[PDB]
Amino acid sequence: ASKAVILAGGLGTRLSEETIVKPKPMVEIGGKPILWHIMKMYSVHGIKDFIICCGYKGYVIKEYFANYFLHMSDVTFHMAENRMEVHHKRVEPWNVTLVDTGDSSMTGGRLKRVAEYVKDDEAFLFTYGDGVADLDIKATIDFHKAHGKKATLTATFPPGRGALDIQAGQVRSFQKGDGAMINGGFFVLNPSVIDLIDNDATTWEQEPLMTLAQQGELMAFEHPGFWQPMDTLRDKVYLEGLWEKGKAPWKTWE
Amino acid sequence: ASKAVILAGGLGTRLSEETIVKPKPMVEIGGKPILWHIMKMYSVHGIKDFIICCGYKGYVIKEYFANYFLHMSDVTFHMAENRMEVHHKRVEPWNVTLVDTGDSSMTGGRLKRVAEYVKDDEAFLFTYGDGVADLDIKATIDFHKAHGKKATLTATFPPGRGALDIQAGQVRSFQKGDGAMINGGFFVLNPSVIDLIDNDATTWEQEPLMTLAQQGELMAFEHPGFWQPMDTLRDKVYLEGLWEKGKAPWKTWE
Amino acid sequence: ASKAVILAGGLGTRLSEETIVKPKPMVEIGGKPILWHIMKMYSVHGIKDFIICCGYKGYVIKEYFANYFLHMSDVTFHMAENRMEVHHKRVEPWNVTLVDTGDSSMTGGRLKRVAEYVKDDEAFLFTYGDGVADLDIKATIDFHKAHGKKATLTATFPPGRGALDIQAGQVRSFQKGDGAMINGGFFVLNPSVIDLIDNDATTWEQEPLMTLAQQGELMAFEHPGFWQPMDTLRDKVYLEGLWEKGKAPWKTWE
Amino acid sequence: ASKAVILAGGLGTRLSEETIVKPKPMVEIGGKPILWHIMKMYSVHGIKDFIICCGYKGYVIKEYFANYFLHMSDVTFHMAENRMEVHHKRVEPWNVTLVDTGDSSMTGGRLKRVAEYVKDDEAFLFTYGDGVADLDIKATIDFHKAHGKKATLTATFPPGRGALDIQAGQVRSFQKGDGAMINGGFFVLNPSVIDLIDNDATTWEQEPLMTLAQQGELMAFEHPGFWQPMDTLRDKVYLEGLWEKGKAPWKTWE
Amino acid sequence: ASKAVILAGGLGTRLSEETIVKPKPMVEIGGKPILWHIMKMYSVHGIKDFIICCGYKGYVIKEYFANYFLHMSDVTFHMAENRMEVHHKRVEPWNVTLVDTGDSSMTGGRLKRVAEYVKDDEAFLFTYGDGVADLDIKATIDFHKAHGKKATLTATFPPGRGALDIQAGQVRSFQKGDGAMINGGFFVLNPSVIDLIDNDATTWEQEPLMTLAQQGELMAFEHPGFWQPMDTLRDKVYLEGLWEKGKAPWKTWE
Amino acid sequence: ASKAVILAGGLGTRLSEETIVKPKPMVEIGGKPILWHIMKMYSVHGIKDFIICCGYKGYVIKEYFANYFLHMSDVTFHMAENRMEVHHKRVEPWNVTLVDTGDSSMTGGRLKRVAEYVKDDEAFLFTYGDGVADLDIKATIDFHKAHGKKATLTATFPPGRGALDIQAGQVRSFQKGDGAMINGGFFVLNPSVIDLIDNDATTWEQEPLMTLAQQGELMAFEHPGFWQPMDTLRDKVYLEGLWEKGKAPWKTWE
Ligand SMILES: Nc1ccn([C@@H]2O[C@H](COP(=O)(O)OP(=O)(O)OP(=O)(O)O)[C@@H](O)[C@H]2O)c(=O)n1
Ligand SMILES: Nc1ccn([C@@H]2O[C@H](COP(=O)(O)OP(=O)(O)OP(=O)(O)O)[C@@H](O)[C@H]2O)c(=O)n1
Ligand SMILES: Nc1ccn([C@@H]2O[C@H](COP(=O)(O)OP(=O)(O)OP(=O)(O)O)[C@@H](O)[C@H]2O)c(=O)n1
Ligand SMILES: Nc1ccn([C@@H]2O[C@H](COP(=O)(O)OP(=O)(O)OP(=O)(O)O)[C@@H](O)[C@H]2O)c(=O)n1
Ligand SMILES: Nc1ccn([C@@H]2O[C@H](COP(=O)(O)OP(=O)(O)OP(=O)(O)O)[C@@H](O)[C@H]2O)c(=O)n1
Ligand SMILES: Nc1ccn([C@@H]2O[C@H](COP(=O)(O)OP(=O)(O)OP(=O)(O)O)[C@@H](O)[C@H]2O)c(=O)n1
Ligand SMILES: [Mg+2]
Ligand SMILES: [Mg+2]
Ligand SMILES: [Mg+2]
Ligand SMILES: [Mg+2]
Ligand SMILES: [Mg+2]
Ligand SMILES: [Mg+2]
Ligand SMILES: [Mg+2]
Ligand SMILES: [Mg+2]
Ligand SMILES: [Mg+2]
Ligand SMILES: [Mg+2]
Ligand SMILES: [Mg+2]
Ligand SMILES: [Mg+2]
Ligand code: NI
Ligand code: NI
Ligand code: NI
Ligand code: NI
Ligand code: NI
Ligand code: NI
Repeated sequence: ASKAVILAGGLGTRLSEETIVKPKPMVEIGGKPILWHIMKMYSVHGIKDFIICCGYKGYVIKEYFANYFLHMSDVTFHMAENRMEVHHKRVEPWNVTLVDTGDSSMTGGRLKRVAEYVKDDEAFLFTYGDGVADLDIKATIDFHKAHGKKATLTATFPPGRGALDIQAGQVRSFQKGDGAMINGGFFVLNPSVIDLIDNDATTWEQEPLMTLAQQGELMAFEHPGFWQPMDTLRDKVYLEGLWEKGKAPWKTWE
Repeated sequence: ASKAVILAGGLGTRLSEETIVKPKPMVEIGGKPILWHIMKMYSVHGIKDFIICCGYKGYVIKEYFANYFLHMSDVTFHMAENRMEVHHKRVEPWNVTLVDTGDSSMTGGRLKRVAEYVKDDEAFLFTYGDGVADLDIKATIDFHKAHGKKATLTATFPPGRGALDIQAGQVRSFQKGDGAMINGGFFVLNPSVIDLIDNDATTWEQEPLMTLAQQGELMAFEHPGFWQPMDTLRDKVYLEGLWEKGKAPWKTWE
Repeated sequence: ASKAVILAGGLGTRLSEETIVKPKPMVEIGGKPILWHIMKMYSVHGIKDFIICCGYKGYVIKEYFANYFLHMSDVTFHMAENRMEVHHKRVEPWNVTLVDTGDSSMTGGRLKRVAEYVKDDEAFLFTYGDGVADLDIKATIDFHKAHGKKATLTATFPPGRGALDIQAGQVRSFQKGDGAMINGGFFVLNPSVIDLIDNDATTWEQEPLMTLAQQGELMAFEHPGFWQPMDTLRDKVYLEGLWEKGKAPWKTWE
Repeated sequence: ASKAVILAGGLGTRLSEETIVKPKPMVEIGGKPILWHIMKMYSVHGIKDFIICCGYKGYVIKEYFANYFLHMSDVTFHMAENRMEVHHKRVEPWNVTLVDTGDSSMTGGRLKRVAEYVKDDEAFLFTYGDGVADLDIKATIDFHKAHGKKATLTATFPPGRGALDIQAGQVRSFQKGDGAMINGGFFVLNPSVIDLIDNDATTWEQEPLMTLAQQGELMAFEHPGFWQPMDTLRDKVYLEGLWEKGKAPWKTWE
Repeated sequence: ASKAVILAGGLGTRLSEETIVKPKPMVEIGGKPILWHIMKMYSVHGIKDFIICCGYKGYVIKEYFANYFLHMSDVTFHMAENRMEVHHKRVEPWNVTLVDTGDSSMTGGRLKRVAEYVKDDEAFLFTYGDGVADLDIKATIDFHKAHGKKATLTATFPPGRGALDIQAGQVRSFQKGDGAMINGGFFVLNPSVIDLIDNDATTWEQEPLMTLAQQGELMAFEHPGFWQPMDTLRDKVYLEGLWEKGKAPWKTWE
Repeated sequence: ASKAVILAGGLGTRLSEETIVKPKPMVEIGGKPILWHIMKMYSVHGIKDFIICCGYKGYVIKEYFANYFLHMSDVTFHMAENRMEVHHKRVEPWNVTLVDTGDSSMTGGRLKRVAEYVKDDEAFLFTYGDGVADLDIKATIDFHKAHGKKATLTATFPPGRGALDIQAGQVRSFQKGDGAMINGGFFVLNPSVIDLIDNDATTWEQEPLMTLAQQGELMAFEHPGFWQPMDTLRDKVYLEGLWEKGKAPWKTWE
């Protein structure tokens, strides 16, 4: 397991403020697209080979990687001599495959698209281009191993927009408790699982996932820590804010 | 206890699509402002005396009640004789006090504004102009009674945008469980509680509420049923959809 | 035949610039809602009894008629004595029934709604709240009479956004010619036709109309003259422009 | 001199944020339309008779005055008995004439419209529905008297978005100085001046005013104090802010 | 005749939803800018030399062609070695000249701009960057030949937003008939025609075209088939829809 | 003195119409970003070395310089041979350093960022990426020299949205007069001045500048001529208009 599949084909409707100009994962935190953070999460854990399921506004990502250095460092232009000098040429020990998974495909359909990429894989990683966390991807991987089932997902606690501490009908305090976790993406999967995807129209979180669960083939890796998606403006700002203040839990690297 | 205090002073930022023209509670479900539904929830339970904390775009509510019949029935105009004939003149055994609680006041500040209205009250009811439920307001009231503490709130389950069934690290199914409830408004309160509100700038959900909890003065009425707020467009549509289909749980009346 | 049924329940999507605040027919030309013009077209022809199928933003119309005089004349307020003095109290020998035909109903469904209003009618008139013309409604009526069939529609020439004069493959000039007319609304109808409407979901221009045609029950009254709808901004402006310049063909009255 | 003519027919383009729903002068400060403040400025000085040149979105003003009390006080509805009880019925010793000065008229054209209203007047007052000040309207009036010329305007200092203190090429400090005033509206005028307005298309600030100046018929009343217009959002907020903080210089009354 | 001149300088006002970020012809169908489709229509017919009259947002097109391969295929980045590997490098046997025809120029003015490009041409092709069709460009060309006149245009049937079948005042059915065609662009022209263009301000569809017609120099090539422009959102969606479903008549190639 | 520091990190709030897609200085006049004009102003005066304080949407500038030639000339693509041929390869004898001065930094903070760039400088130039003028930068430079103080700023006359000619209370005419100038940017400065900037949060126009003035270290270079910023749409259009008409005072070059 060394490859990570990342969804980046959505419309970003709930974040049009930005998405009208680019694909929601191309949206930044700390001047860096969220996708990059996520990929930084992987790398930190050994995953340096990615596949990106592009769709709505893909060229944006294409261009991103196509001019990464620029995107990444200061620069000087010696125009008189038509010369470009990037101050910092930082290298990423990555491999990036950008795939047009279709304009109208769903999560399943898209994933199903990039099979060949991970077919012979012992296993591969799959997640959303909208969530960051201080997740221990490795750990997840070994867990998916330990258990041997086709799929592993990361269960997380959600962010709450009025969670309580109630004991004996008495509110003890204003703070999820126990059977209160959700699917935060970060899947560990079996190529074999693609068989579940019927077509482009497939919403991975429907049959595929449901069936797997029903199939006793669905495991949940519990993450108590930091996890946060970005679906709205407030989502951004918050993350933006965390980052400014040197408080980006998800920031597991140098 | 016979009076209900309803907040209607917010900006409705997350629903500007509608709020640019009116106050978020003036937004409708089934052609009726959500406030009306809520008031319909009360009435159904015996509360026919209300106080409305107006603020952002208050005149809208003013006008609403000022021309209710019209708002409510078909009508014929015999213009030649400058005559207006409302088909249906439906009467509400209500009493409505619309109060300008200030343009910049918070939840606490606003409530604090309308004290005089409920000062001599054994107790009064307080909620948000954004949530509907099949709530048994009466029951809550007797519970607040039974317990005698200054405040009662309704604990509810939230609506989830990926809740799981996990047993022994195995995802059993995709569905809150136990210590998974939230504050859904619908408060039963002690006039005495206003003492907690410092000023217009008070966010009721801060000191007042927190202190009450900390004070061992905060009770929680558990509601397992139907509860839904409206903060966004999707929120509306859903509620709109429920309503069309003759599926408005909150609809506890004729 | 003395009653006119006018649709006013649409969303006005293509004219949101205005429709976000009111129902598209409440949009004005010469400071007067387009509906009014249309009703002015009828009156001019003897129709002074109307039924309005309200839906999206109906209260706007309600209010319109409810405060017509105001809407229509200058005014003085002697506030010190809380007195309102409308300069001009112009009377319309009309009768206006405003009916909530539902938020989600279609053209058929809506019409079907207001049956009772025109059931015993020899015949009634039906049109859209979006089109004006120098139409000779009377003439249409007698024609619908002459022919005796259940329905009459007004065939018109459309407005063109690059119509040519081509003879022997040669463009003679830049100017519809012959089998080039459209349905411009302005229907003359048989109560009996409602039987064709299946439900609220009915789009009158589908089965009802089609079936009538197919049924050899559909007649077309040909209008060569002035006809113009308002679906967009440009539509408005144009009409606005026509009006300024004392050039509103549709203006068939004093 | 006892009548004041106030322009309220503009499009409010630079404040669409609000103007899409109402005429810019109907925009509020302290929950009160700016027009009201202005009229409050007059009253404070003895002017209790006004004429309002309506145009873009006039009905809004119509309605405003038509339901002033409501607009102005809290209220209770005894719906069961279809009764409305306004807490505070505050009376204004005013007289208000709302005049449709046309949708497309300019400043001159509009004013020219309401002649009859001030023809026999010794003199009348004329200003914009966008500016507030601690202006001493009386003083202006006596000045216009003292001088006897046809027109008086109020010269004011503008609000600056980087004004300096420069002496001998040295910036002494960051703060208008001397021949640095502008026209802030608040005109004192001679009915006779209308003769200058050619038509609806007249922009008062063009021939009329220019000619008057050129004619040696234009006087300037100098106001050093507080003066502020509202053309943008920031304009509002500022004024809003001033008001909150009990800092509304223009507030010359009880 | 081997060169095609394509207009791409408009503002795209009626499609701002997209045009705010790019020039309307850069808008896509099937992930490909509409311009590309059009050019694909030409190529299919032998035209592989184009001139593009850029204006509003030209750089977008510049960039498009500048990174076509990328725009066109999947890709892999071996960042560690700063390497870019486009999966598919598809070659177009084209030649593309992108010309800034000015920000404010009209159709005539723009065309007039690119004379030199087609001066010595026997003849050249000229059309809009907004329309697709299953047009037989060749055929048109030979027709323009056959006839020898300076200009040929393609006459087409328009798309109708309520076209009827009326015989003897009876609506036979709901479906243009005969002298019902329009100018759908796709012009075949004589360099000589540029002489008609007076300046940048020229709207080709005014004097130039009119004069040609009047001059007995204007021929019309009749196209009964598929023709569709894109001026609005709905226009897109439709085309988008056609394309999905493997139904893009205009798609005359591999 | 040979280096110019130009701010380009703002949000461009008052010009979102354009700024939603790019940084306000990337906005064009005559198809060229305003920054370019400004840099053209410098060059004209001998300044061909620049530093750009990027922030909000910096990549836009990066890309601008990265593909300048393209941005600047017509071009031909010989796609069949994947060849790009820029018609005009115009060289600028410049040097351009693009620096990410931070997303949230202020004017001071940003400048403070690029110290190293001008530390050993006798002196350097500093201005805004929003203003053009027919300024004699050289002259300013020699003046800053002549005087020897740490800072020089350009005092200018502002553009007025109703400036008068008042003598003896009489308005002579409608036209700033004397102690009526403002800070128009175009600073000449002493590296030493950076010591005044406390951090990224510094608004240069606060302590730094104020202190300098207070310090008797602030000189003002008086510019009577043409000066114009671009903060709004109207600002653009005007400048756009000036440019069309061959009337761009600021245009001091070939
Ligand atoms: N058809 C779809 C739907 C989603 N995604 C991806 O799945 C992730 C999560 O989607 P989510 O943010 O919840 O929805 P969006 O499509 O991104 O936008 P919206 O706010 O409209 O739901 C994102 O990386 C999105 O790009 C995708 O590639 N294809
Ligand atoms: N200062 C405030 C804040 C809120 N409310 C009321 O409190 C309820 C819940 O507020 P909520 O919907 O969560 O926030 P809003 O202010 O309504 O709008 P936004 O989306 O911007 O949060 C609503 O009845 C709102 O009118 C209020 O009267 N005054
Ligand atoms: N469900 C519907 C659809 C239309 N209409 C009415 O039918 C007429 C013509 O509709 P049209 O203007 O073509 O569509 P709209 O609904 O008005 O708006 P849109 O631009 O989104 O098509 C209008 O009087 C509209 O109010 C209606 O009452 N109910
Ligand atoms: N044709 C016009 C123009 C202006 N006014 C009035 O003149 C005043 C000042 O106009 P101003 O605010 O400067 O312009 P607006 O028309 O209001 O809007 P915009 O921002 O588009 O300039 C306002 O009371 C406006 O209502 C008017 O009645 N008729
Ligand atoms: N001054 C103009 C006008 C139009 N066109 C081009 O002519 C074609 C047809 O124009 P049309 O779509 O009808 O108008 P647009 O300018 O594109 O936009 P709008 O909706 O505002 O009319 C398009 O390729 C447009 O780019 C152009 O180059 N220059
Ligand atoms: N934090 C800031 C503020 C301003 N600037 C730059 O300072 C100049 C002048 O700023 P101004 O136009 O007045 O404000 P903006 O930030 O550009 O936008 P807004 O309209 O929101 O004020 C511009 O070159 C802007 O890019 C900057 O780099 N950083
Ligand atoms: Mg989604
Ligand atoms: Mg998401
Ligand atoms: Mg809130
Ligand atoms: Mg809420
Ligand atoms: Mg419709
Ligand atoms: Mg229509
Ligand atoms: Mg104006
Ligand atoms: Mg103004
Ligand atoms: Mg056009
Ligand atoms: Mg077009
Ligand atoms: Mg700024
Ligand atoms: Mg500025
Ligand atoms: Ni270098
Ligand atoms: Ni009656
Ligand atoms: Ni009177
Ligand atoms: Ni009472
Ligand atoms: Ni490779
Ligand atoms: Ni070449």
